[PDB]
This record gives sequence, structure tokens and C-alpha cells, in this order.
Amino acid sequence: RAEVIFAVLCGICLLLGWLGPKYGIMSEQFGFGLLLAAYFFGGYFTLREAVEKISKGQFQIDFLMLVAASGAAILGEWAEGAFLLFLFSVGHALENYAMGRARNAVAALAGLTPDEALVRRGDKTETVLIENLLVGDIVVVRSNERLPADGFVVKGSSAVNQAPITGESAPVDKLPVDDPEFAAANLDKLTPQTRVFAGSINGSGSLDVQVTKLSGESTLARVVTLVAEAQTRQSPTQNFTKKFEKIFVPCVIALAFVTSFSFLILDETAAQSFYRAMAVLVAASPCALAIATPSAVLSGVARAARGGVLIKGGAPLEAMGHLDAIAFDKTGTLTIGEPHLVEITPYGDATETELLQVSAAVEMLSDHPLAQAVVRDVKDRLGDLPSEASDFANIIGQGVSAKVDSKVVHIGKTALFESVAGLPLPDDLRGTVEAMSQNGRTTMIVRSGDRYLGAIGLMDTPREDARSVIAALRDLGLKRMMMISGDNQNVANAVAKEVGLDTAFGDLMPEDKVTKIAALKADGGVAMVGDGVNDAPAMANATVGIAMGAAGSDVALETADIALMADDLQTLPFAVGLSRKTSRIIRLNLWFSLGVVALLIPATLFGLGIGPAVLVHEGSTLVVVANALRLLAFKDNR
Ligand code: ALF
Ligand SMILES: [Mg+2]
Repeated sequence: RAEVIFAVLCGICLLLGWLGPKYGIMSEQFGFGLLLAAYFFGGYFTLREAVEKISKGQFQIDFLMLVAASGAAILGEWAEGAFLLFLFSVGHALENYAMGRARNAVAALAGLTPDEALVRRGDKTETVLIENLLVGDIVVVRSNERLPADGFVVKGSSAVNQAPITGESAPVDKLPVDDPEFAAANLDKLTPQTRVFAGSINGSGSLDVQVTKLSGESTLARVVTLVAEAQTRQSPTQNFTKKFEKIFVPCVIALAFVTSFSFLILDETAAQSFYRAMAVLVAASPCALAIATPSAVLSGVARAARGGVLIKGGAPLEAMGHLDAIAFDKTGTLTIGEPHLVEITPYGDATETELLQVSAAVEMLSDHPLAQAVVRDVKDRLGDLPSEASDFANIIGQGVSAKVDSKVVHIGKTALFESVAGLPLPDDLRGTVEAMSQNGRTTMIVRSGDRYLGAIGLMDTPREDARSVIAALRDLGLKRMMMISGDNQNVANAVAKEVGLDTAFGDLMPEDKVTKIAALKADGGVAMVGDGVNDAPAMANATVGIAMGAAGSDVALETADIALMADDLQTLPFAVGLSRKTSRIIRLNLWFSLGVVALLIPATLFGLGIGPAVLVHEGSTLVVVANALRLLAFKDNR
């Protein structure tokens, strides 16, 4: 059941019922009865909407279009009524195709958090709903479960994925507090090995977590609420037309009906100037305008779709050109989304190949996500992989150990060599690793036996086309540029430098992104382009929200107004460009579609009929539609 077929039947009936009687061999009950159907199908839907708004609201333009059909029907030139009814039904169907907004992400957002939780009660562990969790409760989050509440760890250690909140799927090691009575009072002193969030996914170990916020006051409950209260962005052209009808419809139907009904000064029959007022009124129904505005929208959206970007409506399509600022998530948006091997720093008498081969020999046995990067990139650099190690063992939260060439190998964080039996870390290599950590490198130190072979550094590299699209967007007038990421500030600064963004903010929560976005939106229109769950509120409050189409979360795709479906950034200088020209195509098509009405309707009070109205109105409608179709031609300029 879809209502577009009534406009199609009015098209078939107008055309074939204009053809059957005239320049045709068809009877007047079959050939002209089609024109009878052309009044019924297109008129009956606009009629019921007219009734719906005339119950309470003041006026509707459908009154003007429908009575413009009806007066031509009860008078001469019924092709005028059928034509106006057909083209206005079609312009209504085109606005309905431009009006499609699913705007629902609550279904995906509700899945991030569980409904129930295990809570400790002395010698028992009860099951309660999360809305019945009290602050100070100890919930038991066991293996690979979704965390049900914000708080801090009091028992157990585990590697937790905080992707829905930090945007980083890189697991973070979590340890219990030293003193929980102290930790509940001093929430500002919670180290990131301790702060846990609802919606995170637990790792291998169970965690007792003391609750901090209530069920609705958690960070993820806040991002749900913030997304739900999004302002539905309205296109500047459409609300302009709403206010314009609010003035134009009653003004014209008052000034050109009863003031033109049976005017005493010029000779008229009391029954025949009754036709004279409706000539002006019926032709005053500005149908060129009702068809110009949605056709440009649909053409621009179709060109964007063949260009590889989804646009959910005309309002973001119009907003993309007017932007002054744009903000970028890092991981998955400006970066590829995976750590590569980017720095090798040998030490002492160790070669580069010894360091890389011992690293790949151990990381072939590990299952941490960095092991796979190390193995594939040592295989890239050396062409080969050495023989794998023996006696793999984990030092939990710090790294790994193995045995290569009858010597004991330790790899991991700087805290590992502070914790195990062998030779301690020299200060110079310590400082080198410190320098790598500050430069945004996740850093592993490698010892083989008595000797430190050295250190190695991995990083999520930016996309190759990032710096290019950044410079292009600066050329197109976007001098307000920033990075806003949940990753730490070293990686944010290093990627922002490597891409060419001047201001980079890391360590941000989703609300902090919303804060930065509102601060930019105060000075102009702003776009938030990202790919994660924690970017969805900043997308929702921005002037236009854009999601990375392929790698992105379903939450961010359902929330965003623009989708970069090729998952590449080179679609952004194209998009804004199209948006600018689209406004030109509607602006021209606005004034024309208005002007000719304002040009043909005073001319209708001074000697014009209903017969020529189709000829002017079609001449006003088709041409503007034709200009909108120029939007189907545009260039990439690669
Ligand atoms: F991927 Al992000 F902040 F969520 F850089
Ligand atoms: Mg992300």
C-alpha cells in the first residue's frame, strides 16, 4: 500500500483522456472518463490532508490547488484542473521521497548494555535489574560479558574493550584499587587501570566492580539520551516556503477572489465575474514552486549516491556547502584502524634483524592483537619469518616471555623488566622508549638473555589520502579544523601532525566532543565525521553528521546524515562541492518559480484566462524541472 500510484493514475488519465477525445478515437464515457478519474485520484488525497489541517490549523495551500482544480472542473478548461491536480500530486510525492528519515538508532544502542547484573550480598550473589543497582554495590562482571555499570574495579584483573566510549577497540588492562573506601570518595584520583564504564566488554577474567553512577547517569546512558534528543535539522529552503505559503495563500485568495468577485467599476454579469475572480485565483496557485524544490533535492541525492555517498535528505545536502568548520575522530576515520610497525630502535651490539627476528619469533606464539601486526610487518621487512620460539608464557598485563636459541626472551611494557628476574633496564634505553611513548608509539622492549636487543614501536598510521583531503578542505574555505579523539593525546598529536591538523584533543569523552562541536557551531555550520559509538552525540548536535560507511558502527550510520559509503575521505571535497552548486540550482529555480507567478497573476487580473494557465504553468514547471536535472552532471576533479 503506497499512495504514489494516485499521481501516476492522474498522469495516465490526464494524458490518455486528453488524447482520447482530441486527436483520438475514443468515446466520451471512456476517453473523457479518464479525465474524470484524473480529478478523483489526485484530488482525494490532498482533500483529506486539507480536512486534517482545517480541523485545527488555519490554512493550507492544498485548499488553493484543489479549488484551482475544482473551479476549472465546474467551469471550462477542465484540462487545467486535471493538470494542476496531477502536477501538485506529483510534487507532493516528490516531497514525500525527499522526506524519508528513519532516524532510529535506539534499537542498536539498547544492545550495548545488559538488562541484568549479578550483585554481591554478603555470602550470596543476587541477580538484579540495572535500574535497581545502588551506588556502592559490587557487581560481578564475568568473562566476555558487557559491563552493566560505571564504577571502579575492586577485585580481579582483566583486559576490557572500551570501544563504545573511547572509540578504541584496543583492550585496556584493569586492576583492582588499593583501597576502595578511599577510591569511592576520590573519584578524581581513579587511574585508567581502574575506571570502568558501562557498555565496555570484559575480557578473560571476572571483575568485581563497585558502582559509581546510577543506571541513567552512566556515560553510555548519557550518550543514548543525547542522541535521542537530537534536533531534526530543517532545510532553509523548505521552512522559507512554509512561511511564504502562510503569507501568500491567504493574501492572494483574499485579494483576488472577493475583491475581484463582481467588481462594479468594470461591466460584469453578477454570475460571470464569478469566473473572473477564479481565473486569477486558480492560476495564482504557484505550481512551478511546488515542483522546483523537491526535484533538485532528489537529483542531488541521486548524484551523491552514484558518487558513493548516502545523503538522507535535502537538509544536510543543503547544509554541506555552508560549512565553516569540520571535526574528525581519529581511529577508523583519519586512521586505517590497525597498528602497523613504524619504529625500530636497536640497542647495544644488536642488529636490526636480530631485534625484528626475536620479536617475530615470540609474537608468532602470542594472541594479543599487536602480535599479528609484528609478525606480518617483520615478514614484510625481512621477506621471511624465523623459526618460532619455545615456552611461551604471559606476564599478565605486562607482556610475554619465551625461549629463543637457548636464551630467555622477555617482551613487553617498561614495567615488565621492572618485575622479572633478569638484568634491569638501562637508563638510556628507558629514555628512548619514553621518547617513543610520547611520540605516540605503543612500545615493546625486547631482552634476549643478558642483552637487551632493544625496543620497537607500533602505531595506527593515518590514511594516505588524509593530508590531501585536509588541504583540499582548507582550500574550499574550511579554515576551522580540529581533531577530537578519545585516544590518548600522544597518538592524537602525532596523527594530527602527520595529517596537518593544527589543534588535536585526545582523552575526550563523548560529551567532550559534544562540547567542542557546540563551541564550533556557535561561529558557523559544522560537520562531525566519525565512525564509532562515542561519536554519535557529537554527530547529532552538529550541523551535519557524517559516518564512515563500511567500518563504522551501525549506531553511527543510523545517526549520521551523510554516509561515506566507499569508506574513503576523498568523497568529502566532492560532496561539499556538489552541495554548493545544488543551492544555486534551487535558488534560481526558486525565484523563477515564484517570479513568473508574481509575473503572470497580476497579468491574470488584467485579461488572462484559465486556458492559457496550463501553458504558462507547464512552461513554468517543466523548465525548472529541466534545470534541476543538470544536477545529474558533475565532475570529480581528481
Ligand atoms: F576513533 Al575515536 F575518538 F572514537 F579517535
Ligand atoms: Mg572511532
